[PDB]
Amino acid sequence: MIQRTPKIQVYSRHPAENGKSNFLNCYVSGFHPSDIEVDLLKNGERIEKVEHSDLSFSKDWSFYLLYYTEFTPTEKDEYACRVNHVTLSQPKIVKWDRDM
Amino acid sequence: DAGVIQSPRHEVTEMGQEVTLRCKPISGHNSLFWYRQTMMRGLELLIYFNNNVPIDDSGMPEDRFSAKMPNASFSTLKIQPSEPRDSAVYFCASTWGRASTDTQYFGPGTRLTVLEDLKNVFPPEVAVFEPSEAEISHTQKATLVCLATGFYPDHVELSWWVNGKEVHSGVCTDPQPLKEQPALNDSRYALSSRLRVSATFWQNPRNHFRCQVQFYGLSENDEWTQDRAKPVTQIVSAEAWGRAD
Amino acid sequence: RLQSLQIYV
Amino acid sequence: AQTVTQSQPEMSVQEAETVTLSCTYDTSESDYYLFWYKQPPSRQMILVIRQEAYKQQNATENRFSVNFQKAAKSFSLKISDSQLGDAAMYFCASSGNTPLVFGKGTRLSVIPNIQNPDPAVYQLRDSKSSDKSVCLFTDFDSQTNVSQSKDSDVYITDKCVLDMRSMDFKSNSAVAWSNKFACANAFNNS
Amino acid sequence: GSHSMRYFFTSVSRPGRGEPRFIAVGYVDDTQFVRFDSDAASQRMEPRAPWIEQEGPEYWDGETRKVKAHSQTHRVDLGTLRGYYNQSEAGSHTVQRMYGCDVGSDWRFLRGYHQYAYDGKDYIALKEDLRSWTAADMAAQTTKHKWEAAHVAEQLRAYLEGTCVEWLRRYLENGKETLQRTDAPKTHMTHHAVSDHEATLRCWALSFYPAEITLTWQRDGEDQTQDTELVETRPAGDGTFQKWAAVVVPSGQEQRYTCHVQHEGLPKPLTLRWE
Repeated sequence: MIQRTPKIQVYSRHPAENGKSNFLNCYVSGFHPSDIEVDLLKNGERIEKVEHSDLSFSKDWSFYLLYYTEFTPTEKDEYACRVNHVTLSQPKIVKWDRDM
Repeated sequence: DAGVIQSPRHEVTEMGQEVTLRCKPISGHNSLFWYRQTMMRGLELLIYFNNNVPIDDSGMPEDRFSAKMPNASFSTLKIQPSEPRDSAVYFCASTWGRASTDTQYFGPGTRLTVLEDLKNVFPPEVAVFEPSEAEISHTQKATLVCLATGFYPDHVELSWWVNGKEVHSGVCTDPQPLKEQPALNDSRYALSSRLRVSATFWQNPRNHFRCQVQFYGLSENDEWTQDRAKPVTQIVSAEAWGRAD
Repeated sequence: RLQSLQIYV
Repeated sequence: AQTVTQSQPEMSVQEAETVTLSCTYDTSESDYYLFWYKQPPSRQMILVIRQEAYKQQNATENRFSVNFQKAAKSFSLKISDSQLGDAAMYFCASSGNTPLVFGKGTRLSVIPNIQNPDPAVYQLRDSKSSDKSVCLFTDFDSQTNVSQSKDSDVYITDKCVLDMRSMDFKSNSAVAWSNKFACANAFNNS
Repeated sequence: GSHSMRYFFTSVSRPGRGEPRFIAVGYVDDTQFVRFDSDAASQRMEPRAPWIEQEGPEYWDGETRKVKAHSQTHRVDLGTLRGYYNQSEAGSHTVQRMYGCDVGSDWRFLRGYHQYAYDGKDYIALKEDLRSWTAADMAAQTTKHKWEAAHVAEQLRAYLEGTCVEWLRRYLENGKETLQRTDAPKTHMTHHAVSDHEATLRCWALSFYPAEITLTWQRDGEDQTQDTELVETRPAGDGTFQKWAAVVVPSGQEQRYTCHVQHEGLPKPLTLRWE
């Protein structure tokens, strides 16, 4: 059995303007097998209505998925993505950094 | 046989009863298909399996029809409860299962008639008629005739047997029966067949000519309360011997 | 348009 | 999205002459197979001929050939030197979204070439009892029409062609009987 | 330009938790346009682009029948492959399939492909010539012989050179506004101080299409990969893509570094500097 750890990028659809409305993206890729758990957090809370793209895969057969949701970026509101996968000792959290 | 096996060739049941048709695929074949043929709708796909997994069951009737393929060696298609509209010929076919374009190999079919009631079912009487000696003298050939009369429904298989071997050369059997009382919808049927042999072959008193009619009727699990022998699945025969003169 | 042909491993 | 069209439900050919069975089809893709199936009165389905739509050459099987015109979506079947054994239902078919889809089918009849018409009517007695009797009208040519009974208690069958292959001889015949009835004017209305 | 149409299939067994999950996705170039998910409720091939919505109901019935049958052959393949490798019925396994065709700028057939994966690894694949097979292990040799006996390569070839390209061209016309565009990247540079001496120069590319892009860093107009970070191209969520490259720089020296941006939507490659 081959196992591949997910890559995770958190980011916004458009560049973040505090108080302007945007989309929060968590993009997981390069993982195998396909069972993956992904939540978008706002201040440590699972945001509820979080959509996601349809599973596909790359030249090495590894999987990728976009989870996204509407959000409005503020200076102190803290957004993150939590990912759980069989290759992980425990769920990884990646903080949103508007500069990345 | 190393072909598609279908049990049984014919079957007559009364409506409301259960009906379970069985099919065995060609060995090595990993894919099995069910069809039904009607005069109204033609050949219609019912269901098919590959590796015993049901791949498509679009064409199945929505409520009374069921199919299983418990292992690679057989499949059942089940009707409950049977209704006259279910009467058709049910074909089974198998293929290697490598692709949907694989050539399909078809079984002989099971023609099922679902009657509203079995009150009208009658076995056939069978008689053999020896050749006319005028035909022998005019043509040096000899035509036997076999009459299968008074049967219902139209579930008969007429074959000729000469000295114990079934004979196909020189036979002609009516492709359709005819109604003995054509005014009636449940009229019993009659079927005729001819067997033509050369005069010298008929003229040998050691040649044995048997006309056999297999009739598909009731099981002995069917109930019967009528003033005549139970019309069960049976063989009725008439025979004749060659005559020098 | 998906291919019609079905093949089996 | 997957249909097969057989426009003529009944065709006739004269023995040893050739006949073409027409078929058109609609298909939604380019990965399909085409088929002709035969069904003799025995009801057994037998594969006559197979065309892979990717193959360009017309498929031929002995005296069976097809005129595969892809652009026209036409796939007719040519039977040359036709034989009594060719009498059957022929079914055009295709593999697409469904693995086999059949057209409505064409019943081909083969009118036997009666080399030496010799029309006669003979009477035959029963082998067990000899009170019973049938009348045999045989050896007429294939242009002959057999009249159905107009007595209402006499039965007259249709004509039936048999083949005594070991003598390369073929003949027509029809059978009549009743409860009475003589044979000489039994087939008078035919 | 050149274009492609691709379908991706993923089938995951979950022993003792239901029938295997099956997901199918269709793409023209970098743009998804159809979708089927066996755990979704519709049980239909659903549209995912606006230009595919102008297909008639008979199209959606046909794609739904073909994709539901795909799912069933994969359900069977899972069983067969478990057999082929002597695996237990407790493990969850994965069958992946990808097929498609590429057209060149004249929109004529150029290349076809059909590959299978089992458990994350190559299983069998059609060779570039569309007449042979590449079987990965011994197990896959069994499938090679089954398919060579049935002439499967020939049959795939007639779809790849036929329906595939002919429907790729119809999609490319129906979606000319979406599919034939090039969106040049919207570029900019940012500066993030890490220490009181070290700085990060981040070079951004946004809202571009197609996804194919090149970001590289130079120091005094000389190529430098040392001390650089490239993130993989990511989807913006609106059908465009994003990517950035970053280099950590000793403060005071920022003006020696130039980011360079190649994308087919640019008349000339951009150069960006800290200003």
